[PDB]
Amino acid sequence: DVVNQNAQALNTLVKQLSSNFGAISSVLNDILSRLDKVEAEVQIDRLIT
Amino acid sequence: QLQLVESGGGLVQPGGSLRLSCAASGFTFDSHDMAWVRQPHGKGLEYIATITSVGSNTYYSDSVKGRFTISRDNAKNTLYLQMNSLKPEDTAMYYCAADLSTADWRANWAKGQGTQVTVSS
Amino acid sequence: SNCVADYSVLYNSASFSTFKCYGVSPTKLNDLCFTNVYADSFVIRGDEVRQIAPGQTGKIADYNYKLPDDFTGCVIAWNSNNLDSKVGGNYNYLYRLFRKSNLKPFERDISTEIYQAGSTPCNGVEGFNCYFPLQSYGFQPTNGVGYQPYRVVVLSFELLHAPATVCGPKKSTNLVKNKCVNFNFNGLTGTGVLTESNKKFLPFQQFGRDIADTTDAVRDPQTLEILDITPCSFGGVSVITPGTNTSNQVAVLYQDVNCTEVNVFQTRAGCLIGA
Amino acid sequence: RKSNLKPFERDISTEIYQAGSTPCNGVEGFNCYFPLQSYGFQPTNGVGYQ
Amino acid sequence: RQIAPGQTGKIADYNYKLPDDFTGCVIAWNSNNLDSKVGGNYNYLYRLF
Amino acid sequence: QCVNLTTRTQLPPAYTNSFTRGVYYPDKVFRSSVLHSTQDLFLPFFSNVTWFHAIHKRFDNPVLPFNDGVYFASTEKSNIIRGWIFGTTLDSKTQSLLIVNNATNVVIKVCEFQFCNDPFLGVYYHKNNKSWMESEFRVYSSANNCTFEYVSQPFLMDLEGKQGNFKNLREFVFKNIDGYFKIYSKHTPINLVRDLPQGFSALEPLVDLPIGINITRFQTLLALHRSSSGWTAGAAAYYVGYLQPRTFLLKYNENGTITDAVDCALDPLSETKCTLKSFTVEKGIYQTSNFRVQPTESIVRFPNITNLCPFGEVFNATRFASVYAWNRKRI
Ligand SMILES: *[C@@H]1O[C@H](CO)[C@@H](O)[C@H](O)[C@H]1NC(C)=O
Ligand SMILES: *[C@@H]1O[C@H](CO)[C@@H](O)[C@H](O)[C@H]1NC(C)=O
Ligand SMILES: *[C@@H]1O[C@H](CO)[C@@H](O)[C@H](O)[C@H]1NC(C)=O
Ligand SMILES: *[C@@H]1O[C@H](CO)[C@@H](O)[C@H](O)[C@H]1NC(C)=O
Ligand SMILES: *[C@@H]1O[C@H](CO)[C@@H](O)[C@H](O)[C@H]1NC(C)=O
Repeated sequence: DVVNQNAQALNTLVKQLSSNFGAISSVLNDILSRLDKVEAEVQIDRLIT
Repeated sequence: QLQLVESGGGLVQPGGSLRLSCAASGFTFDSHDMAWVRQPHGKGLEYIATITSVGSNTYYSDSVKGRFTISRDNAKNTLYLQMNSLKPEDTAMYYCAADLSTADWRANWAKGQGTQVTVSS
Repeated sequence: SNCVADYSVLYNSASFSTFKCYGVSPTKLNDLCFTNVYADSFVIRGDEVRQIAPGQTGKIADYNYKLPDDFTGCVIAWNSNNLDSKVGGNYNYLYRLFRKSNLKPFERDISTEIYQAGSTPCNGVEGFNCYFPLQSYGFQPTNGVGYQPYRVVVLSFELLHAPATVCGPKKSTNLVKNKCVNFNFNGLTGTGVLTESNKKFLPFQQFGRDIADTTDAVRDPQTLEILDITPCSFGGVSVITPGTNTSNQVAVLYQDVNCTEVNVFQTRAGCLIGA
Repeated sequence: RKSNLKPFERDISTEIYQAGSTPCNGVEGFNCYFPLQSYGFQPTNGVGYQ
Repeated sequence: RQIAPGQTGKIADYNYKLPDDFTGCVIAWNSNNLDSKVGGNYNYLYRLF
Repeated sequence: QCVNLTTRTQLPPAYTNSFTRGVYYPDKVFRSSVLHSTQDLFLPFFSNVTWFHAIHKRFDNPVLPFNDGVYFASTEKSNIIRGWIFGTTLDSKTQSLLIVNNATNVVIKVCEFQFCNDPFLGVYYHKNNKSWMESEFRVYSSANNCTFEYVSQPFLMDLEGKQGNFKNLREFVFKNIDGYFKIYSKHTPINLVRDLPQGFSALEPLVDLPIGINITRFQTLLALHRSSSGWTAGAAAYYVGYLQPRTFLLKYNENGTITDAVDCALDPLSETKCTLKSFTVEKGIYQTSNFRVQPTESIVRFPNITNLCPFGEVFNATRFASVYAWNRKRI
């Protein structure tokens, strides 16, 4: 139960990286290579939050 | 060659009257649709007067509607425009354009040379 | 499809009244790549360019031309008054005034059925409560600017779905394997180590993704082989020190890396420089 | 304008706007300003001024 | 009357331009006695176009 | 040819059970040894699919609706199913996929067809010197506004259909989201394991078309073979299943193919498998979702007022006001 609970707590943390969080994509570099910096600030701020 | 030589320009007071001419040759005159074009200083192109092929319809831009007078010449084939009740903002190079009238969807306005008219006092 | 698009010469020309891009920025079009690019040409009224956006309503956006809410493209519109308007109004351009409901997006409607206004079935004629849905445009060059004909191209492109067919003018470089590089594989930017992979892609696929949904393996579009993107930059730095009141000699533990930087000894916690 | 304007409030006061130092007390003349200028409803103006 | 942000004209295209977030004041006064010469003050050279 | 069938008979719509068939690759991303959870229009497991078979004099080719997208299968040995008329009212107002696979090339024509009522191809003269030749080309005659045409590369021409046992099979998925035919396809001649489609095989995309039409009906084009005056319907069968917005869980294998899948909303055991994201569920008690009673209908209750508001008197007044003193009209 200790081993499984630490492993599930890590896998949840990793799988939170594939989440949009309101932004366009979970991929940071796609936002970094579609939009100007004035709007990339908005989308990246949602992902950072 | 189609030739559109313009004449009858100059200076005029606010409220005055003018008349333009457009020496039109090189084409059958009722085959081409005739219109008057102005270009203000600091602005682009602008249509102020529009008449059809047989001259049965006289059309006016809303800023010059009820004050100007477009006509035509059916013997010497020359385009005219009697401009009356003039306004100070009408300071523009008044050109002379002629549509190609090809199959009713294309519009090739054969732009002339224009005579310089300034309305100042 | 199957071409190189110079989006810059389409953009820096000042002839266009409205150049509003939606999914992207109009300056990174020249570097970002696409899969399917569609152009949608049509002529509308003057102020109706407002009704071409994801989410607008009205009479153009509602009945006869809708953009989806997840739209990723650019809208081009310019004044064509000197090339569309006629002295009696250009009757060759039309629009659907009457529609039963809203229209689904990207759906052409070439129906000529008479719009039954009241209750009487029209039986194929116009008239009393029998309104013909397809009106006309009066395109006179003497009109006001809100009624002057604008020519509109909706340039929708299908982005991040597929192998790429339309890519802008960037020269490719040679391929570098087994080295920490800063790569650009057909649109996506990354930073990793490229090795030859054992993953086998079905030919409609390009991008292998891991559990965090980052691009793990790719297909090289130049020569259609399959690579394997491994990141650089392992671990952290830990500074082993005695007291400052004892010495200023230090040791540096690079955590869980192989001795790559480079006494220098491979502890099981990582490479340990200076002890 | 004389003071802070609160919303949904008409300023229909017939007190004369004294800007300088000469007390006017209800008449016009020497520096007795009058912000209530008129509308030129002539069809001669440009479309940005309609 | 063409010293304005976003507008067009001879002042607003060839030789001068204002930003849309402009604060301050545009100050001038009657200066007929201050710059005019008898034959014309052609010493004030300017670029027209 | 506006001549209908001579030996057409009305038969009832017999059903079968789609076991696990009709699972497509949802996107063009490679995965490996993961369980990916996606939500799109799917063929639900253990559902009734209509068993349309063409047999000796007893066949109907009905006009089938197109609610959200359709599955298709084809248990042939003889290449008799060709194409699909699509559309709403089945006129020249629509476009129709045709695969006239005439044993020479994969000849595909995607046009606006000149509309037919009882369409058919056919091979004939089979007692001697047959060569699988066709003449009755009446499923397509003329085509204005041909917006598309594609010719794929030729495939393994499997003319050898062994009598009896069930091997040769195809699986297609026809859906339409925002003017896009995402036609998913899979050509699986199954090995004879036990006599029936049972196991698993995933589908994959082939084409996408920028059509942009409204579709509420479709049909299926036909041919004829026998070893239609003296001819009947040839021995094959096709299946129709409808797609619904389900949610699947998909086990990609080592090499990257979907080996096993889990429908979520089939039974509560598979809902538990979707919640735990694993195909093996250990002993215990698990919480799945909420019990959610359906809403019946909409009830609008506004007070019975019928006289209008003074909008003419405000919007088209005669004596106006100014910003010095605005007229607050009360409505
Ligand atoms: C690009 O060139 C290489 C060889 O120079 C070739 O193998 C490849 O197929 C070419 N790319 C495409 C898309 O055909
Ligand atoms: C990396 O570490 C392994 C053992 O972990 C060692 O065998 C190998 O030599 C190291 N790599 C290099 C380049 O020395
Ligand atoms: C299939 O059809 C039969 C009879 O119409 C019905 O009893 C059965 O419940 C259906 N199967 C499903 C899964 O609904
Ligand atoms: C994966 O592919 C290899 C290639 O030979 C094959 O041997 C192996 O059985 C495959 N495994 C699975 C699970 O498909
Ligand atoms: C108010 O005026 C507009 C235009 O002036 C007109 O279209 C509208 O029908 C009028 N409203 C009425 C008559 O209720």
